[PDB]
Formats: sequence, structure tokens, C-alpha cells
Amino acid sequence: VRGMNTSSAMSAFERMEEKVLMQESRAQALGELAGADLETQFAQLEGGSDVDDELAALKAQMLP
Amino acid sequence: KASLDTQSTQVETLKRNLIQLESKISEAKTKKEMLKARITTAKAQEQLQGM
Amino acid sequence: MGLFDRIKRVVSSNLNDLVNKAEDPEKMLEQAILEMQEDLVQLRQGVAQAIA
Amino acid sequence: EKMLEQAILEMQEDLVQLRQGVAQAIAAQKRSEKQYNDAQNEINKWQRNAQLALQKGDENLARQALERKKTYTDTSAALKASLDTQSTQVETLKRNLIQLESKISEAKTKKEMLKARITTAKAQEQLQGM
Amino acid sequence: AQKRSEKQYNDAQNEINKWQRNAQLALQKGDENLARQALERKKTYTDTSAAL
Repeated sequence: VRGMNTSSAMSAFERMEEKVLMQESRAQALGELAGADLETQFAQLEGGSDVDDELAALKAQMLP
Repeated sequence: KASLDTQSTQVETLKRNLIQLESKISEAKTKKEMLKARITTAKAQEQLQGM
Repeated sequence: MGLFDRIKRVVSSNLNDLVNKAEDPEKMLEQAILEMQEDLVQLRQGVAQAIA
Repeated sequence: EKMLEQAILEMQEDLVQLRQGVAQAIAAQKRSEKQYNDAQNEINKWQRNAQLALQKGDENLARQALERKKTYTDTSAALKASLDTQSTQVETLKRNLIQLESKISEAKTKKEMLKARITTAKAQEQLQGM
Repeated sequence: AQKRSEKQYNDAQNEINKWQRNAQLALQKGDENLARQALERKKTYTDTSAAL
């Protein structure tokens, strides 16, 4: 109940937390860096431009 | 009788503690499943992120 | 203190090598759940004796 | 980070030792109280005996009982004095533990701050290489 | 590190809200000492949050 250093419950939570926190933080940070780059941002804008022209073409195709 | 009353109270406290302990262990089992999923996702993400 | 300085350097080197091997998440999780269940059984036996 | 990690492990073990001392102090207070309680109970029994002795007509026994009560009272007074001194020490120990609990949390916060500055310094070093 | 501090700060804020609810509950309960203790805990949390 007090929570001794050698107690299994206290030790397990601490060990699990350190490993879990580092892994989660690192994965999120790595993903963010890719997003930060200008080229990636440009691609998203290009994609938006790309979908609308196709839709217009699709409308023309399905018009008759 | 005096000894019995003191002992009985101690026994009751121990029983209460056991019930509390039971709740805690069950929670830990649930946590492991959640923890495993998070770890797997991070590992996959790291390899992808580097590329 | 000279002894204190020596102790810190030796302890740090030893601790770093040791922690990495046992820091894997999967091994730690399996060990923790098994230990608590065993403890409960032992506690119950003690409680049972008191009740008896 | 290595210096910080070693320190954190060390502080936790020290706290446990302090807790054990506090428990002993708590036990000591209880033990003195029990002795004091026992003395009071003993005094009551002695008082009953003295009254009984008077009815019996044995003057010497009654006088002896009174002397015993005085000795018990003196012992009780000594125990009470000891308890008061012990209580002040116990309060200080309890206060120290509370202060220590606040301190360990602060230490954890300090480590995060320390880690951030070190990383920044490393980044500066990279610029020099370029 | 920034994310970790934010999470801790967020956790502290969440903890404070829980503490506030408990203090209100404590007043309804009539236990004055518990409510006072909760307020002290909130102050400590606030100080920690400020440091963060």
C-alpha cells in the first residue's frame, strides 16, 4: 500500500511509463518534421488543385 | 473478548485492503493491451518517418 | 570528496549499460502482471489464517 | 542525464528510511501511552485496594498502597513529559516528510528543464562544425 | 520535450479540475479539513504548472 521500491506494481508502472513516453513522443516528432518541410505543404495544395480538374473532367464525361 | 475485538477489527481492515487490491490488478491487465497497441504503432511510424 | 567523485563515475557507467537491456517494454509488462497475482494468493493465505 | 538519474534513485530510498523512523516514533508514542494507560488502570486498582484495606482494618497495607500510587504517579508524569518531547519531534519528522514529497516532484521538473538546455547546446555545437 | 511539458501542464489542469470538484464535494460532506487540504494541493499544482 505504501509502495516499496521493490514492489512489482510500483516498479512495473515506472518502467512501462518511461519506455512508452519516449516512443510516443519520438514518433509524433518525426511525423511533424516531414509536415514542416515546404515541399510537403506544396504537394497538398497541388492535390487540391488536382482533384477539382478531374471532377470537372468527370462531369463532362458523365454529362452525356 | 477484548483481544478478539481488536483482532476482528484488524481482520476487517485486511479484508477491505484485499478488495482494493483486486480492483487495481484488474486495471493493470486492461492497460497492457492499450500499451501494446501504442508501442506497435510507434515502431511502424519510426521506420516510415525515416524514409 | 574524492571517494564521492569516484563513486559517481563508476555508478553512471554501470547503470547505463544495465538499464538498456532490461528497458524493453514487452518483457517488463509480462513480469508485472504475474507478480501481483502471486502476491494476492499469499496475502489471502495470511488473511485466512487470521480468520481461522 | 546520468547524474540526474542516479540522484533520483538515491532520494527515494532515503525517504523510506525516514518513514521507518517515523513509524518507530509513532510506535514509541503508542507504547508510552499504553504504559501511561496501564499506570492509570493500575492506580485505579490500587485505589480500590486502599479502600478495601481500610474496610479490612489493615492500616499498614493502605499506607503502602498510597506510596505505590505516588511512585506510579511520578512514573506517569515522567512518561507524560517524555511523550510531550517525543510529540514535538514527531511533528517535525512528519513536516519534513511532507516537505520532502514536494521537493522530489520539483526535482523531476528540474530534470526536464536540464535536458532541454543540453539539447540546445548540442545544436549550437553543430553550427560550429559547418 | 515541449509536448511532454504541455501534457504535464494539461494533466495538472485536469488534476486541478478534479481537485476543485472534490473540494466542492468536501464542503457538501462537511469535512472542513479535507477541503482545506485540497486547496493546498491545488496551490502546489498551480506552482508546478507555473514552473512548467
